Amino acid sequence: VTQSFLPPGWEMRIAPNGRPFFIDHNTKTTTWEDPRLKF
Repeated sequence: VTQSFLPPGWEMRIAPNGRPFFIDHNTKTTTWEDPRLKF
C-alpha cells in the first residue's frame, strides 16, 4: 500500500486526450515525461 511520490512541488494530472501529464510548480512548467522514470 506504499505510494510512489513525485518530487516536491510536482503533481500528476490526466489531460483530456487521456495522457498523464506532470506539473512542476517549482519552475511553473509542464511535461509529458514522468520524473519517476528519471530517478
